[PDB]
Amino acid sequence: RECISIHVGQAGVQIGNACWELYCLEHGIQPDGQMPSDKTIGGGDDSFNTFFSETGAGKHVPRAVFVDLEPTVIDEVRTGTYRQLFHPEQLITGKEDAANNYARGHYTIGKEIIDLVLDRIRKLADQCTGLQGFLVFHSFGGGTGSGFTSLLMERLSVDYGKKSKLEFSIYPAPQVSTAVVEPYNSILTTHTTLEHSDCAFMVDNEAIYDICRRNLDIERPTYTNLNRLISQIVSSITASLRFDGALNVDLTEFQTNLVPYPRIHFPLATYAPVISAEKAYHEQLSVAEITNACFEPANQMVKCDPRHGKYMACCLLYRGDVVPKDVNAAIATIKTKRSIQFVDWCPTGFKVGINYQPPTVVPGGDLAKVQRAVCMLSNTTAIAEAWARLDHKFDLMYAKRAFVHWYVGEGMEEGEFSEAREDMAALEKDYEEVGVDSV
Amino acid sequence: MREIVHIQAGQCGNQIGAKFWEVISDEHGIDPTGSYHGDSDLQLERINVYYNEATGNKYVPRAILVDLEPGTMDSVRSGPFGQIFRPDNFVFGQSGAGNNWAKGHYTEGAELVDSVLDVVRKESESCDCLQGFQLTHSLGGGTGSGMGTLLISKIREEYPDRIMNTFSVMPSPKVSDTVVEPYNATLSVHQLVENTDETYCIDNEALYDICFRTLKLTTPTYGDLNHLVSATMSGVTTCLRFPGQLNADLRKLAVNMVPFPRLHFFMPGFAPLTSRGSLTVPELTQQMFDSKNMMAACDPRHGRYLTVAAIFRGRMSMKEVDEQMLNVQNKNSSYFVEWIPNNVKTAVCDIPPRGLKMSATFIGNSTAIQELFKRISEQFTAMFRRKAFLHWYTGEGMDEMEFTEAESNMNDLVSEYQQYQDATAD
Amino acid sequence: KREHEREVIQKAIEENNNFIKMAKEKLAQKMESNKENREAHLAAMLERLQEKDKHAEEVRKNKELKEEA
Ligand SMILES: Nc1nc2c(ncn2[C@@H]2O[C@H](COP(=O)(O)OP(=O)(O)OP(=O)(O)O)[C@@H](O)[C@H]2O)c(=O)[nH]1
Ligand SMILES: Nc1nc2c(ncn2[C@@H]2O[C@H](COP(=O)(O)OP(=O)(O)OP(=O)(O)O)[C@@H](O)[C@H]2O)c(=O)[nH]1
Ligand SMILES: [Ca+2]
Ligand SMILES: [Ca+2]
Ligand SMILES: [Ca+2]
Ligand SMILES: [Mg+2]
Ligand SMILES: [Mg+2]
Ligand SMILES: [Mg+2]
Repeated sequence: RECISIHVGQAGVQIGNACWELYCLEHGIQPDGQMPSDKTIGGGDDSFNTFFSETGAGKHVPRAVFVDLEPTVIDEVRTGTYRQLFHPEQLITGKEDAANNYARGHYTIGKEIIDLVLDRIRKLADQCTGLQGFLVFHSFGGGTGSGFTSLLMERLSVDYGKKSKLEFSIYPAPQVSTAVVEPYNSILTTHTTLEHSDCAFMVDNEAIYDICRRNLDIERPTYTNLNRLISQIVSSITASLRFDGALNVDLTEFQTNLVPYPRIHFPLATYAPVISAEKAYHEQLSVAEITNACFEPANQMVKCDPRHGKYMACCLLYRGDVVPKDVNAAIATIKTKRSIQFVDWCPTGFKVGINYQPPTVVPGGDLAKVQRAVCMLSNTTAIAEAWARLDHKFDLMYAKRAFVHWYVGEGMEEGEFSEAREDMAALEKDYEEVGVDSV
Repeated sequence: MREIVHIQAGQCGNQIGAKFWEVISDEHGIDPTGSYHGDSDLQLERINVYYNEATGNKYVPRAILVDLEPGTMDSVRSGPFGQIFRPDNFVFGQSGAGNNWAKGHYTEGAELVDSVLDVVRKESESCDCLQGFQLTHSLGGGTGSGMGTLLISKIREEYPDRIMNTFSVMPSPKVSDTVVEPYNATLSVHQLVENTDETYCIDNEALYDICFRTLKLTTPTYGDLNHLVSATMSGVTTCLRFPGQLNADLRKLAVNMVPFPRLHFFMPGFAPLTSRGSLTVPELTQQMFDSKNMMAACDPRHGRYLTVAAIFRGRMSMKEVDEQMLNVQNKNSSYFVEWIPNNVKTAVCDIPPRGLKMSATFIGNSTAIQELFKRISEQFTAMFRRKAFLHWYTGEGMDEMEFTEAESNMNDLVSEYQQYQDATAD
Repeated sequence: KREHEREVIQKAIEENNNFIKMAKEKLAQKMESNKENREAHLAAMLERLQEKDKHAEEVRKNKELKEEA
């Protein structure tokens, strides 16, 4: 029961760098891949083996692939503290990036390297007794993150069919955006990928940026700060696959309980508690307190107001000092609050899980080591607010065909821009249809 | 990895271009012998963008020096860094163009262009991944203007998927008395509209006014004017030479700065500009967006900004920069097109320029740039209506229609800038 | 019922297979249409500069024919 992570572009690679660093600390894997606590050498059916393969020498190798169309970012990995952890074939780099151009990442530069990426992925898959699916980390805005990811997703649908594909996407934010055409790249990748991904977790950089300032007193956050925080959400989601437990979810479970309709598969994550060490000092937070924090809009990962929408499904993943009795009471209270509205076609609307391994913080980080934490994955109609903001920015530029020549110069037709935008128009409509009360 | 090939044509290109290499070589710790005498390791992270590496850990500029008057070549060799340039990359002519565009584009430049492209080819083949070319030249002379645009077309012909960037210097009556300068410029603009992805407009009328009005130099010299350009050129290329992720290469810059292929004429700016006989982040920000700090003789408040790139240099509070860029954008909302969201991008480099602690360079694609082209069309049509000095060009084979097409095409470009200046969101 | 059970698993297989083929087909024409476009966007861009050489030689020809003092 195994998962392969694919990290694409600067954002995906740099996010993976934080996630795999956290995985090693959670499992006690050293930067050279050795895990002393593991006594089954060269193999095993342990829970952590879903994400780590093993060699006869006792090394624990991530079941991951790093791909970028320029080597600047992945070279850090090849020389960083965790360079020994990855086999050289796992890290794949071109020589010329996509220049914030979806078309270059999909057609011009992407096709140069797609076949090699699939071959290295296939070698990882052949090392599997049973493969659940793929975890794809990328950014909506970059040329490689959008253009190449869409090509990879389409190719994966062919080589592996209906096998699960889950995305971790980075929604553009002007605070740190390095491209004016990011709206074009996001609408195009979303449309191209929309029918290939079974579930996509979006993260709005602006939301993370505000959370880091407010909750962690970080006066001017950097990608390092943001990426560690994303890692906690990714760690919590994968915790049920990497750690052995009786109250876990797996890819198939929480997919089946979060996605009511194929196109409506964009939940927004919420994590709690996000606290600095100063405030954590002499302050321990209860299961109910962190459970209530998940429904406060301030702690969301996409700028939106769930109060102005309706919940269709909530997945609450607790980890740490959490007892079933506390969890049941917390969710019981939520079901009494009327500020939290569920659609009328979802009476049972809570998937629940508990893992007993406590959260881990990387040394030198800003998050405090807490005893219990919770991640909530909620599919609410409020997420459509995010699509509306990005579609409006798409419209403003496309009305004047601004920047479109860069895409036509790389082979695309104006039809793909309207075709993609009409798909987003339908999706915006689908999100209001599902929010209407039944007859 | 990401290599740029520099080219400089004419006296103007060679003098502004020679200063470019003196300035950036100092910034990277390269002395005229090509040796590295620097302290911090960020000086070499991206040294290969503009410098080839040779045995002995000597760095040689990836530069090609060109002119149709051989005397120029000696001037560069004698200069402060004249011995750093690779000697085979000198490509000299015989006589000189005499400020005749047709000779540099068709007759004497054509006979020399193939020798230049050979040096171009040799330099490009030693690049791990070539990203593009940058040309320094003037539009009023005869060699940089005529042969420069020809070299652009021939390079685009042989490297059509690489970016072509130029630093084009624009004639002014205030700086040179030559009478046919309006002809040469209008003819080169007609070329640069089609064959370059992005062009930094350097206007001597703006450089002279800055040297006279702001720096109080009653008799500015090309050394004074070229001190301004070198500061600008160093600023508008620092994203390309130092670690960062905003407009880090020439294509990423073009994609953020060029909403429409013809509208690729930028309005450079620099701050501070203080006399030797006389600074905070809010001040830097206000000064950049002041018309008196623009290297093009246009007022941005007479038009609208399609896209803007601001580069800050020095040790400073990034939080302070974020606020001030936000402040100036929404305090001047009316001067930014509403139909291009988030069209102002800000980069910060820890390393400041020489002599200063905090610098700010401004790259603006403004519809106000049309004021410059309207100045030239006025001068151009003033003489073309009477066909003055037109025999200089027809004598080399040109027809009168190439002048009308160049005139009409420049007038179309001005009309296009106005179309988007008056455009609405709804 | 056993007949129904076989009809169901077979449908699932036919579901997956069609997903692959609509995917494989949609990708193939979209990379081919794109090929045509970028080929033609270059084919005509360099036929643009044969007219600029047929005109470069035309100019140089009109000079030598003007040198007939
Ligand atoms: N959270 C987070 N977002 C990032 C990071 N790096 C880039 N981004 C975002 O990604 C978008 C730009 O895409 P990139 O990942 O930088 O570009 P790319 O994927 O390498 O593709 P190319 O531009 O063609 O090289 C912007 O919206 C950034 O805000 C990161 O390290 N962390
Ligand atoms: N700022 C500045 N402008 C210059 C300089 N040299 C020439 N110019 C300008 O360039 C124009 C004349 O072009 P030149 O470079 O002298 O001519 P050329 O390109 O060498 O071509 P020919 O001399 O005709 O062979 C005029 O408009 C001058 O104002 C310079 O060193 N600095
Ligand atoms: Ca084992
Ligand atoms: Ca082992
Ligand atoms: Ca002078
Ligand atoms: Mg990149
Ligand atoms: Mg279970
Ligand atoms: Mg000269």
